[PDB]
Order: sequence, then structure tokens, then C-alpha cells
Amino acid sequence: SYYCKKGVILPIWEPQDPSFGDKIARATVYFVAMVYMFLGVSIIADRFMSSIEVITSQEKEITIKKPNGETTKTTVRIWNETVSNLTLMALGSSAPEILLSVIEVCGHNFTAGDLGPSTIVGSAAFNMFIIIALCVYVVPDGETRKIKHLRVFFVTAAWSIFAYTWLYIILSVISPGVVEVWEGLLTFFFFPICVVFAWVADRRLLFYKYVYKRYRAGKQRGMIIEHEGDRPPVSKIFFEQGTYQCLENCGTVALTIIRRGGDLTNTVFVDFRTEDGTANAGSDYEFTEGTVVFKPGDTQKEIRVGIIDDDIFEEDENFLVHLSNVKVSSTLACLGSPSTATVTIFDDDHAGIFTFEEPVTHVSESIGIMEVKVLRTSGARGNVIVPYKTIEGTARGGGEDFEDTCGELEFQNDEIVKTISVKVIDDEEYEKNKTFFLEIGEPRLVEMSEKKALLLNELGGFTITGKYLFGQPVFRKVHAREHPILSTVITIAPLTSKEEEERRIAEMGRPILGEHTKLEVIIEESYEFKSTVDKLIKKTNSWREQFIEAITSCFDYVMHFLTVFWKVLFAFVPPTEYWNGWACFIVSILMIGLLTAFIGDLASHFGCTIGLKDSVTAVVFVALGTSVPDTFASKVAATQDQYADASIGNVTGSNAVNVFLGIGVAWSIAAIYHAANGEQFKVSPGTLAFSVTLFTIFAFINVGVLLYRRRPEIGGELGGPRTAKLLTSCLFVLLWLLYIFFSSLEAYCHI
Amino acid sequence: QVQLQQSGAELARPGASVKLSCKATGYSFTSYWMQWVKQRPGQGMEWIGAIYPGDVTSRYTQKFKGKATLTADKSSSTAFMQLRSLASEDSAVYYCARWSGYYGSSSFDYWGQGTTLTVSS
Amino acid sequence: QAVVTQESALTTSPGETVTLTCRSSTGAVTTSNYANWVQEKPDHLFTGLIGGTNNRVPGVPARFSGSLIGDKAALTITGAQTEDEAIYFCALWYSNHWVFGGGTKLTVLG
Ligand SMILES: CCOc1ccc(Oc2ccc(OCc3cc(F)ccc3F)cc2)c(N)c1
Ligand SMILES: [Ca+2]
Ligand SMILES: [Ca+2]
Ligand SMILES: [Ca+2]
Ligand SMILES: [Ca+2]
Ligand SMILES: [Ca+2]
Ligand SMILES: [Ca+2]
Ligand code: NA
Ligand code: NA
Ligand code: NA
Repeated sequence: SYYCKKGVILPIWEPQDPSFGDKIARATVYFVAMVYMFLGVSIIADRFMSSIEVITSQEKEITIKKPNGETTKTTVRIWNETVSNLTLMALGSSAPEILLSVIEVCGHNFTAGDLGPSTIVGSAAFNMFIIIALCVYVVPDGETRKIKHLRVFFVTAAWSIFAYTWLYIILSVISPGVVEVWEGLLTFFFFPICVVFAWVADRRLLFYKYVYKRYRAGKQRGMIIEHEGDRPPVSKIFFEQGTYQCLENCGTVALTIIRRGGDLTNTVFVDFRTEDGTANAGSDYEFTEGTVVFKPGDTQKEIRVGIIDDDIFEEDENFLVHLSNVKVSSTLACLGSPSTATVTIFDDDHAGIFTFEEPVTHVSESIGIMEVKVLRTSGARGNVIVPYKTIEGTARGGGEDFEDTCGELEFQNDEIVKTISVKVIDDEEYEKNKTFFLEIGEPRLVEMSEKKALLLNELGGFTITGKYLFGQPVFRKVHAREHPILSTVITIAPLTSKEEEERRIAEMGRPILGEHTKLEVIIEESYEFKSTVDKLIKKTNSWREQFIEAITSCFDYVMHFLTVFWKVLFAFVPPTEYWNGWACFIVSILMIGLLTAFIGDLASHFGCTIGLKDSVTAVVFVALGTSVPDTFASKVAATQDQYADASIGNVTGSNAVNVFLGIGVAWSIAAIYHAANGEQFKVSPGTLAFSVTLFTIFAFINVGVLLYRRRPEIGGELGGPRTAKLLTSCLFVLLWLLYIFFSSLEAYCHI
Repeated sequence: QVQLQQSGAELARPGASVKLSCKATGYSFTSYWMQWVKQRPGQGMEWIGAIYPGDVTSRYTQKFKGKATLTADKSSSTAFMQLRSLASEDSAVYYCARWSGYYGSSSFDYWGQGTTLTVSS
Repeated sequence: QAVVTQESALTTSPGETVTLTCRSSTGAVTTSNYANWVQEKPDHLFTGLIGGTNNRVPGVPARFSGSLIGDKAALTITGAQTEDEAIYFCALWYSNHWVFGGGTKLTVLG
């Protein structure tokens, strides 16, 4: 229609439907005024977001020690990059969409208008496709940004897409064409679900306290942004060698007998038999007898002797293998040298020697979790319990500089390393040198075979374990803390002085402590934080500063003179330092409310002057103009961070709060107002129905492509290879152009 | 308030066996090691061994390996040391000492009052 | 098999500083010997003073310190009191056993 309803503030330009030239004259005024307001809103919403940054940031005082007597004192602010902090920043930039929907309903006598709901659905398309496409491209070439936290991304992105699906449900599925009171409130009450999940995710899903911390300079004067990062000649027969060597776990030892000399075209018979030395048959090795036949043309024959494995520590032991009874079928063959081989068995059943890698270690306070390796040296036999604890030194830590930890490390069989995780508290100190200690106690062998328990003379209680090791049942020692059935437990419990010697060697293989049993941990300041503060001090009455900054290279002159009216006007906003950011917060949200009252009028009168629908002018123009604050917030996090969580999450967080507060509050107020009059609140579903389904179909394509860029050929959601970088960006811009073109046609009934 | 209280003075004949007790109170008995130490006049002191009552793990010196047997009764929070085949050298004073299990800390924190054993006929 | 050797006795006056020596037969006392210093009062009262060559037991007076001097462990008493008259033993940790010293009969005049 060509008839314009009177706005909240702006009067109707009269007379209506004047001519064709006057429509061009009037619409040019409305378009330029609306674009100038969009320029103003981006300036004030930037300052509104910076005030939110100060409210949610802790203020720290930095002492800067110097070799001279004078030491300068500086105060900074650390803004933690959490999901709970980012969902408030996504809330701050969505104030133009949220306020416009509420103002339009309440301003126009609680009647559903096309401009507000469409600029929220149309903002989702601009946010999901255009902003994400730009974040893919701004990452420098050769660098990727990957979503580290994919469980959180799935839950949040589903909730944002469901927000627009749920909007379809209340308009078309449940009581179509009418919004009920419970429908309006339930839309609003999904917003606290976003808030609680953000708090839950920081506590348990992310463990933000214990991630590696990185610091970057914020956009404000003294703000420092802290985020997550990645934590840094007749024939004769004789043995080949004459002395063979083997481990105990070899299974069999290989001996090579050689017939050499004489004539090969003959048959040679030789007998072999093992004889006990230091190692005894049936206990350390398998007794073996046999006869070796040398065929014509055959020179060497391998024989194999079984080596019996066990669990008990022993010294190096040896046994003898002899050759005898050389014979020839049908002198010619004799017994050569060496005629006897000595096989020496190396034991490997030492339970271990436990030590630290180095005696002194240096960690930064931003490490989060530090992992200290405890090494097991010269043997890894049996299960060994190694107690450990933390000792306070200069770092008095009970949550102050670190978290006290103690316990027992259980080294399994054939396991040679385990780690100790100590939680180091980050305090944002410019200069720090604190010391605490980590010590390991006497190791105890808690799991062994039955015969080893005889040799170690263990007098405790054992429960038989289902595990088997070297063909014997494995027994585990009962601790006092454990309460067993007491029928399950077994007490395994004049020696010949050879068995006494067997016990003495067996105790030589019990677990002991190594060179470094105490670790000194020196907590130091972060190099990244120290360098960040050093960046600040190089380049860093406040009422007066804003007005001097308001008025100040040809391209810069164009932008300066365009926005000089806005910068001077918004220099009357209180400085963010007053009332801990709240003085700036109250005044900024009032001005945002004022300029989106004008935008609602300027967009309304622009459409009806040229016949453009409020659905079309909200999707194309108002949706793009109010997402300028969201675009710069995502772009900075895409480049300056290390991951893509904050950049993509700002898009997802914006999309959710647009529906839940922008439409939830506006339709709650309208439905309640009509219910007090005993009347229904009627919203025409047809315009919004096709828009929200077109978004969700296009959103799954966007989410699908983002998940497809996780392959190692691409490497991450953002950045990546340059040829794939353009294709992802051009596809997502194509999805937005397809959305706004199809939505415009459906508005005009062109299907 | 850690206290280790031992049994009284004991006289035993040569070639016999004897059991000595040390009741520990004021701390968690099963989570700490117990040191057993021997004192003779003019021969300094000799470390007999140690026992961990939680697992009943033991440490001994080669000389006292067969001579002394270290046991625990965690229900009554008592540690026992049994000497077998007594001789004239065994007349001494025996002590129990608390150890936390870590070598950086003191290995002989709290001592018992000492039990004197006399082996004579 | 090692033998730990100490001086037979030490004699000091109240308020002075005394140093007690723990020597190892096999060589130089290291931090892997974990030198312990314990105290025997009259009538068989034993107290553990220092363990781990440096660490001092809670409740021990602050005048007792342990250190490594040269090739031997040392107990330093700064401002010795009249109540410090006792017999001091040093225990050194070898691979699998503790060896105790002879015991210094430290006496303080009164
Ligand atoms: C069912 C819940 O629905 C919700 C839907 C959207 C929501 O908004 C946001 C979600 C994620 C955000 O960043 C993710 C992120 C950032 C980071 F720095 C480190 C790790 C991260 F995973 C930011 C805003 C919220 N809060 C809830
Ligand atoms: Ca409905
Ligand atoms: Ca063997
Ligand atoms: Ca053997
Ligand atoms: Ca073996
Ligand atoms: Ca073996
Ligand atoms: Ca922090
Ligand atoms: Na936003
Ligand atoms: Na916005
Ligand atoms: Na928008």
C-alpha cells in the first residue's frame, strides 16, 4: 500500500500519494536518514558493549618493580572470555533488534507489525551466513581457526536454529495465526535457559579455571582480554658362537650348530643336552635333549631351548649345552671346538626405580593444569603404589597459588610413566616468583604372584585377581581402606640356605625411589601477560578526553566528518570508569532505544512511500544495519583469538537472544495486554512462516559446510587454504542473496 | 596429640621367643609407617625395620631379616615385633617411631617410651 | 655395611652456637642420604628433630637447623639452651637401610 501509518515519533509526510517524482524525493530523504541512523547506532552500540565489558571484568592493580627506587603503579582490567561473558556481549550487540521489536509493538498500540519480527528473522540470515562468511575470510592466509569445543557448539547451534523453528510452531502448529499468553512467556523463558547453560558450561563443560590462558590487549584504555590457548681335514661339528645371550621373556633361545670341513655329501649325527649351571632346569629353563641330523649339502642346524619366564627378581644366570656322540651313517666326523655353549639369561623382573625427570621445574601461573611425569627406571614388573603429596613453600597454596593434591599413583605391569596433575591458580601478576614442592613417598608392591609372595615373605591378605601373568594366578594385596568379603582374601604366608639366597635376591627387586624424589616447582608470571601490560604502558578529566577525541588520510577525513555529529553527541555519555561501567550502561541503552525508535519510523515510512513491504525492508535494510555491531565483534574474535569458538558463538548467541528476548518479550507484552481485554493476539503466520523455514534449510547447509571444513585438508572452520577459503565465503554470500530474494518474492506472492 | 605406648619390661630365657607391642594413638595408624629401632649401651642404635600396616608392607635389615618379624593389628591400632631364638646380644631397649612415608620429612617423628628386654638365665 | 662417625661429646655454654658432624664411611654425605637428626633426653626420651637434611619437625624449636658442610652432614644449634643437654644421633639412608651415628653427648653448663 501507499498509505503510511503515523509512527512513534515522526509525523506522516503529507499529502500522501503525491506524484511519482515526489516519491523519489521523499524516499531519498527516508533512506539517507535511515542510513545515518544506522551509522549512529553502530557507534553507540560499540560504546554500550564496551560498558558491558567493564562491568563483567575484574579490576587489578599492577605493581611494576624497577631497579631504581621509583616503581610506577598501574591499574588494568582483565575480561575473562567465557561463554557466560560472551553471551552477555552477544546480548549487548543485539539490543537494536531486541528494542525495535518491543518498541514497535508497544508504540503502535500492541498490534503485531511486520517490521520487528522480520528484522529478527532477517538478522539471523545476515548473522548466520554473511557474518560467518566474513569471519572465514578475515583469518590470515595459512592460519586456521578450529572449534575446539564441539560439544558446546552442537548444543548452542541447535538451540539457536530451534529458536526460529519454535517461532514457526506457535504461529502455524499450535493455535495457528494467534499467539497465546503461555506461548509468549515460554518464548521468553527460553532466554534464562541460555544463561544457565552458559554458567554450567564454564564450570563443567569447559573447565575454564584450568585451561591454558592467553592475554591480548582489549579495545579500551586499560582493558586486557584473557582467553583460552593451547598449552605448550675331516669334518668337525661345533657351536657357532660358544656363548649365547638371552632375556628371560624370550621364550626360546637360538643356538646354531655348524658342521664344517671334510665332505658335505655325507650324513652326520650329533647329540645335544642341557646341563644345569647357575640356572636350574625346570625353574629357569626347560630341559631339552635331542639329536641333530646333518643332511648331504647341509652345514648348519638351529636348535631351540625354552626359557621359563616368571615374576621374581634374579641375578644373571647361566646353563650349559653340550654336544656329544658324533656319528656317521654308512673318523670322518669329529667333535670340534667350541663343543659347549653357555647360555646366559638376563632377568627383567625388577619392580622399578621411581624418580622425577628434573629436580627443579619452572611453570607460569597461567598453565592451568601442570602435569609432572614420574618415571619408572630399570624394570617395570608388577603393580606398584607410589604415594605423592604437595608441600607448601613460598607459594602458600590452598587455592591461593595452587590447589593441594595428594594420593597414590598405581603403576601397572610394564608401565614406565605416570603423571601428576596439580592445579595452579592464575592471579595476573606482572612479576611473580613463588615456590612449592611435590614429593613422592616409599613405593609399595601391591600385586604379585603366589610364589613371589613366598619369596618376599609377604604376611598380608591377598585377593585373587582374574588376571593371569606368566601362566600363574595374580594376587593383589588388601589395603585397610578396602573392605572385602573376608572369604575372598587369602593369607599366602629350616631353610636350606639356597632358598634363603633365593629370597635375598628377590628382595633386591622390590620398588625403590630414584635420584629425584622431591620436585621444587617455581611459579612465575606469564610472559604473555607481562608483554601485554608492556604493550599498554607504551601507549596509554576523562570527560574532557572524550570531547577532544570526538573532533580530530583523505579516507579518514571522509569518515571523520561523516560521524563527527555522532561522536560529539555520544561524548556526553558518561565515561565508563564511573559507577564501574553502569553510568555508561544506563545512558547508552537509552540512546540505543531512542535511535531504534527513529529507525522503526524511518524504515516504516520508507517502505510505504515507494510501496515496499515492511517484510522486505526489514530483511534487506534493517537486518543488515542492526547487525553491524555483531559483525565487528565476531571479526575481531576471528582474527585475534586462536580458536573459532568466540567468533562463531557470537553469531549463535546473537541468533538465540534475538528470538527469545526480541520476540519473546514483545509478544509477551502484547499477548498479556490483549488477554486483560479478553481478546486474542493475532499474528499473521504466512509472512513469517516461509522465512523461518527458508532459514533453517539454509542454516543446516551452513552448519554442514562448517563441519566439513574440519578435515585435515582444510583444517578448521575459519581461514584454511585460500582456494577453499573463497568457495566457503562465496557460498555463504550466495545463501544470503538466495534467502533475501526468495523471501522478497514470497512476500509479494510470487511463490 | 600423637602417642606411641609400649609394653613393659620383659625377661626371656635364651633360645626362646618374645613379642613386643606398640599401640599408636592420635593419628591414622594404617596410613603411616612404623619404625622399629634397637638400642644397646655402647653400641649406638641399630635400625631393625619398618612396617606399613595398611598393606602390611615391610622393610628389614639383612641381619634382622630372620631374627625379627614385624606384624600389625589395625583393628586395635597396634604394631608388633617378634624376636625368635633369643641370645645374650638381644638384651636391649626397643623403640617404635612414626614415619610419614616420605624421606624429606623426619623418619623418626614420634618415639615410644622404649621396652627393655633382658635375655639371661 | 657403612659406619657413621660422630664426635664423642661436645661442651658449650648457654647462648652459644654449636655444630655437630655426621660423617659417612663410604664417602661424602649427599642429599640422597637423607640425614636425620634425633635427640635423646635423659631416661630414654627420644625426639625426632630434623629429617631430609633440611626439614625440621613441627614443634621443634627454631634454633635447630640441619645442613651439609663439606662432605658431611651437620646440625647447628644457635643460642643453645640449658635444656638442650642431650645425646644427638644422626641417621643416614643408604640403599635399603638406615645407619645411626654413635651419638654426641652434648652438655650445656649451668
Ligand atoms: C542451550 C544453550 O543455548 C545457548 C545458545 C547460545 C548461547 O550463546 C553463546 C554460546 C556460545 C558462545 O561461545 C562458545 C564458546 C566461546 C569461548 F570463548 C570458548 C568456548 C565456547 F564454547 C557464545 C555465546 C548460549 N549461552 C546458550
Ligand atoms: Ca499459537
Ligand atoms: Ca629365571
Ligand atoms: Ca633361577
Ligand atoms: Ca626372573
Ligand atoms: Ca621375567
Ligand atoms: Ca584468570
Ligand atoms: Na548480538
Ligand atoms: Na545488533
Ligand atoms: Na540485525
